[PDB]
Amino acid sequence: AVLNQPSSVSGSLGQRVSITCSGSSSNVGNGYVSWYQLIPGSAPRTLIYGDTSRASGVPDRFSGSRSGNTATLTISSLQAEDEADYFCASAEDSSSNAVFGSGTTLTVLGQPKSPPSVTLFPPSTEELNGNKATLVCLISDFYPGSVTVVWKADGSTITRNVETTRASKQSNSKYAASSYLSLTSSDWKSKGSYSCEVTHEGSTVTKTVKPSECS
Amino acid sequence: QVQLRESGPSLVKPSQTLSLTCTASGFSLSDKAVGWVRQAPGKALEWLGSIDTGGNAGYNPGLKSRLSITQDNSKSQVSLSVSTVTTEDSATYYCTTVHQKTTKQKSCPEGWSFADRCYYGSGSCSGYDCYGDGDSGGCGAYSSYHCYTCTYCYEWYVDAWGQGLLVTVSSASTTAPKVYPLSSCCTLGCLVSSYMPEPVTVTWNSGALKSGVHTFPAVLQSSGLYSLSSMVTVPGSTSGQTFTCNVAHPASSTKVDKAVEP
Repeated sequence: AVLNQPSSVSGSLGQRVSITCSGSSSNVGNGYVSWYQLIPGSAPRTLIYGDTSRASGVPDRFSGSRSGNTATLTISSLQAEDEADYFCASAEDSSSNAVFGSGTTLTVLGQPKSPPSVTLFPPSTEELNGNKATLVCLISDFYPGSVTVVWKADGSTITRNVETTRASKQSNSKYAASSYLSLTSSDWKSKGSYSCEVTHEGSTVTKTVKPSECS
Repeated sequence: QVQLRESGPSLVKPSQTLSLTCTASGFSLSDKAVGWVRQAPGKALEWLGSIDTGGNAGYNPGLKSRLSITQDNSKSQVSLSVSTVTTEDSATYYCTTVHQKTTKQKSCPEGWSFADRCYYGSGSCSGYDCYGDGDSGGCGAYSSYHCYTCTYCYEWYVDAWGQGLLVTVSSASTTAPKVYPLSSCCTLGCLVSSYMPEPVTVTWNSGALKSGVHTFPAVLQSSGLYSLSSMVTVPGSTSGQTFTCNVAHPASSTKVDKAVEP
């Protein structure tokens, strides 16, 4: 399947950050974990292999370790260039089969923390007349630039036909994201409430629309 | 430094076969294998498979049914094939060089009844080589360095990564977007829905409003079509001004305006 990593991790300049990577005995338990750094617009960069070995050109700040079925990447002193996505990986009970982690977005703090402003838009009358219904959840003014979105229909999580953009920097240097839930005009009228739940730094902001009252 | 370049079509119709080629150069490519790793937008990296110098191929078990990887030694090219592609196969495909080595090392497996008297740790890749297989037979009443199991240690990591090649799977032709207003039930925006093949240019009030406007990146939806939104933040609590977004699609040669109001 996939190795579990925290979605986001943040720290100040010169501080120490750790990123966990938990799996099972057939992957991380094998004891040969690697770490990779992904910067947008650039090719992926290998940082660590074999739990603790550093690839060529990798600074001494990056280090790796493992305990049982859980591996950890550590950055002792953080710098501006360290901001990126970080993935762990390991072989899956064979040398030719490997699995990756879910990935962690690392932010070097450069401005105060800001919670997300969330607005859930109902489908327009014009779209409903075409027998369609798209819910648009627009998220803005949050920092660090990383959120997770959960769509709910009458208190039940739904994941079908859901698309979410990754955080994009605004003009004021804060970040924004968008999420879409595509429905038919019948699915829209068949539920009593829809909700968009945005989780940011362990805090959740929720907006809810009701197809009956919203008109 | 080993150079990797991905070649192939950017757009592939569903139910067809996705074919890609990687051009590998450099002396160090002989030692390590060449593999393929893909990542869908906003998703984790996914391992596809690899092929070594001798021509042996290994694949992701969950995808081996749809995967074929071959290599051309003379052109120093490695090819990938994904059969019967769906919209889920839209991803960025990386050509890579991969280190693969199976070794036998001393370890102390968990379910083993003599693991509590064994010094080499539970991890298979302990770093201490052994020969043979299984229980060493030297475990007694007390702990000893002769008490161990000779297990398989699977070493794997990607050495070098290519830049990647974004591939989109959709049967749609060039389609003009449909613009819908974004107004709260009780910030406003415009939804640019179901268009192909990017991009679309969004302005507000024919360019008279640009500050306080944030247009998002597009998403690729399960329909095979793109959708984005443009957002307007009104300052100063000034009320009673009409807002109109202008959407232009080059492929369809279309220009549409939609007024937004409560």
